[PDB]
Formats: sequence, structure tokens, C-alpha cells
Amino acid sequence: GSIPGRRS
Amino acid sequence: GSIPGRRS
Amino acid sequence: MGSMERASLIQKAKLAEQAERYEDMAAFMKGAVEKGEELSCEERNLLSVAYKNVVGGQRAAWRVLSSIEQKSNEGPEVREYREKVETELQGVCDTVLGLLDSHLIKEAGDAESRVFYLKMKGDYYRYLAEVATGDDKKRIIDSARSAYQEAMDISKKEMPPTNPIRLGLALNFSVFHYEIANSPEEAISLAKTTFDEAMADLHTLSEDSYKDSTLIMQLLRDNLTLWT
Amino acid sequence: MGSMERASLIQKAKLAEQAERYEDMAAFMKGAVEKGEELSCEERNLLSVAYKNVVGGQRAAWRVLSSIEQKSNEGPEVREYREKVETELQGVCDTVLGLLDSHLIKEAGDAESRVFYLKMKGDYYRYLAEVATGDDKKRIIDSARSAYQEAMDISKKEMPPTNPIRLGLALNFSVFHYEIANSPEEAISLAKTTFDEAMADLHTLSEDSYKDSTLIMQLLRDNLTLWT
Ligand SMILES: *Cc1ccc(S(=O)(=O)N2CC(OC)C2)cc1
Ligand SMILES: *Cc1ccc(S(=O)(=O)N2CC(OC)C2)cc1
Ligand SMILES: [Cl-]
Ligand SMILES: [Cl-]
Ligand SMILES: [Cl-]
Ligand SMILES: [Cl-]
Ligand SMILES: [Mg+2]
Ligand SMILES: [Mg+2]
Repeated sequence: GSIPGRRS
Repeated sequence: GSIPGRRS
Repeated sequence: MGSMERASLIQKAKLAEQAERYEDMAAFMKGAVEKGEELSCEERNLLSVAYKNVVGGQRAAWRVLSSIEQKSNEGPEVREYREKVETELQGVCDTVLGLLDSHLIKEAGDAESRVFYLKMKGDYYRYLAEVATGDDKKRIIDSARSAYQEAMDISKKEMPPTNPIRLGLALNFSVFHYEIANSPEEAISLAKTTFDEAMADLHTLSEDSYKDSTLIMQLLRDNLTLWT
Repeated sequence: MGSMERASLIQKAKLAEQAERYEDMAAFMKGAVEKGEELSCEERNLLSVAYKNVVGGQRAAWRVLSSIEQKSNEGPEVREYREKVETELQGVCDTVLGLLDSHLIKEAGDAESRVFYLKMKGDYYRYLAEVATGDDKKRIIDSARSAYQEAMDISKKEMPPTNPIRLGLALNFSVFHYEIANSPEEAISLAKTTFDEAMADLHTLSEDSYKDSTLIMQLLRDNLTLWT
């Protein structure tokens, strides 16, 4: 798993 | 709630 | 999508559903409809699923933005972006209604196909009604009501009380009554009578048809629980 | 989006995130970047979140279609539609890389901003590498590696071991090693050393910074559990 990074 | 209707 | 084969559009629409690429799926099914041939039962479902997903995402976004907009009324950016989403939503609804009018409905001679398209017509006018505010809101509401009512008349003459499309039509028409027409008592009465008449007809069904009908019957009960 | 104010683009990008309208959010942030001013910490996060969502949905669809395509190789529609999705994915990656190259990276003088953009550059070359098959796959992989490595060098010189961007960079670079570079041992070593050095630095942090760092530390541990 990479950083989801889909919510700020 | 109406028919979800979003999966066939 | 004039240069792609009808069968390829249908096959790619099924792939887009699997990839959850609903905007693609709708464009494929729009191309398939515009080939001018009538749609099979399965193809109608693909068309409906594709646009229900696209407009469903637009409606959810519109509601988020409209709620922020109303809270701000307790610069112009919030209204501008709500208007932008709203304009795209109305464009998708107009696109579907144009497909139904040219020429899906007039060539639908069987009750199953004609009721299906008229249910769709009611739904997408209902979605227009959800965002309508001006001189045409009442006419939009009546267009929804008229489409639903003609579908109801045919379905009661031509389909058994347990038919999934008949049940889904009644469910959505009752949501129309409750949410759009400010007629909660009509909404409750339609849902109750629809549920009770389906219940009395379940004994005629196979196990698979029984599963299909009771699933939509449960949606009717969920609303009745919420409304009463 | 040349006729819209920078501040309005930023405000509408936040609204689009709330509406889960990620394609809109990316177009707004692309317009904001193209105003030519550097981005704040928060604005960089908006840019990254917008495109991570858009490309994330494309990657998931590509993987669904590529899996169907490979099963069919155990008409041309499946390959054609995979190629279509793949082409759109590469277009989004090229768009982001073009923003980083014109001119986000060259104007990023602080370590926090420069590492952030170089991490982005590694990520979007990595996404290109995931679908690359031909003469440029090796060069694409090396472009990812080079971007990640420069970001690593700066972050180790300039940021504490617990810095969330430093941690996220190392996490993604380790995924690159495992999934793209066929170097699982390098992937495991980077994740272990990154986790251990962050652990030893947690005592310096406030409760809020402690929460931020341990969250990404857990992602490193999850991968190590999966890899060892
Ligand atoms: C509006 C609506 C009613 C029923 C369904 S369904 O039960 O999922 N189904 C599709 C099939 O069509 C014949 C019956 C979906 C939508
Ligand atoms: C690649 C990446 C690393 C860390 C994060 S975060 O912890 O959610 N965060 C955003 C903020 O930037 C300074 C730190 C997100 C993505
Ligand atoms: Cl043909
Ligand atoms: Cl706007
Ligand atoms: Cl300005
Ligand atoms: Cl295609
Ligand atoms: Mg006919
Ligand atoms: Mg600078």
C-alpha cells in the first residue's frame, strides 16, 4: 500500500 | 429511498 | 459513437460497469440507442444503470453544494459552482429524456418495455424537479407525474402485482409523491397497497422470482417505516 | 481557467472535494497552478489530493480491464477499451508532470515544497510505469527512481525522520522498489530503516504531530507485515 492521499 | 438501480 | 458496432458498444458498456466507469458506460449505451434498434431487457437495464449512476453522483454533489449554499445564507463561488453542477445534471437528464423521446418510447409496444421507459421518463423529470425553482417547476413536476401515471396504468393492466418493474415503478412514484409533490398521504397509500397486493401474489412465484420481488417489497416497507 | 480568480479556483477546489467531484477539483487546481504563483502547504495538498483521486480511479479501472484482458488470452473490444482507459490515465499523468515541470519544481526553494513536488514526480512516473510495456518502460522507471532519490536526498538532509512528507515519500519509494523495480529487499530495508528512525524521533513531537507521524508509520508496518 502506497499513501492513499485521497483526503485532505 | 428510491430504487438504487445502480448495479445490473 | 457512430463508427462503433452496436454489439461492441454493448460489450464495452458491460466492461465499463465492471470498471465502475459509469460516464463511459452511459456514452456507450447512448451510442447503442442511437443505432435506432429497440433494446432488449438486458440492454434497457444497462442503459438505466449507466445513467442512474451518472446522475446519482451529480445529485449527491448538488445536495452537498446546495446545503453549503443555504448555510452561507443564514462571495459568489458557492452559488456559481452549485449552478455549474446543476447545469451538468440538467444536461444529463435532458439527454436521457431526448433518448426516450427519440425514439425509445414510441417504438416500445410491449408493456414491459413501455413501462420501463415511462418509469425512466418519470425518474429523470423527477431529478429535474429536485433542482427546479422557477417558472417551469410546476410543469416539470406535472411531466414527472404524467409519465409515472401512464406507466402505472399500463403496469396494472398488463403485469402481475409482483413484477419487479411494476414494484420499482410504484416505489419511485411514491417517493415522487412524498418528496416532490408534497403528498405524503398519497405516497403512503401507494406504498401500502403496492406492498399488500404483491404479498398476496408471492405464492405464484418461483424461488428466484420470489427473491427478486421481496427485495423491492422491502424497499417499500423501509419507506413506510420512515414515513409512518 | 484563465478568467477565474486564483482565490476562487482554490475555494472551488475545496468545494469540489466536499462534493467528491475530483475531476472538477483537479481542473480548478490546474488553473490555480497556471496562475504562476507558488503554492502554499495547503494548496499543494489540494493539488495532490485532486489528482491522486482522479488517477486512482483510472488505475483501478485499468486493473479491472487488464485482468479481463489477460483472462481472455488464456474480439478486440476488451483491448480497445483498456487502451482507451490507459490513454486517459497517461494523459492525466503527463498533465501533472507538465505542471511540475512548468514550473512548480524549479521555483520550489524550500525543502518542504521541493520534496513534495519531487515525491509527486516520482508517483506519477510510477503510475506511467505501471502500464508501460515498450521501449520507454525502462526510461520511465528510471525517471521515477531519479525523482524519488533526489527527494530522499533532500528530505534526509533537511527534514526530521518523523516529518509526514518524508515518511510518505519513503513509503511510496519502497512501494516503487517492491512493485516496479523488482527489488523487494530494497523495499523492505527502506521501510524498516524509515520506521525505526521515525520511532526513535517520536519523543520530540507534540501529541498532534505524534498522531500524524504514527499514522504513516503504521502504513510502513502494514507493508512490512505483507512483505516479510
Ligand atoms: C426501476 C427498477 C425496478 C426494478 C429493478 S430490478 O429488480 O433490479 N430488475 C431489472 C430487471 O428488469 C426486468 C428487474 C431495477 C430498476
Ligand atoms: C505523500 C503524502 C505524505 C503525507 C501526507 S499527510 O500526512 O496526510 N500530510 C499532508 C501534509 O502535508 C504537509 C502532511 C500526504 C501525502
Ligand atoms: Cl452494424
Ligand atoms: Cl464554477
Ligand atoms: Cl487576480
Ligand atoms: Cl473503446
Ligand atoms: Mg416495437
Ligand atoms: Mg521559490
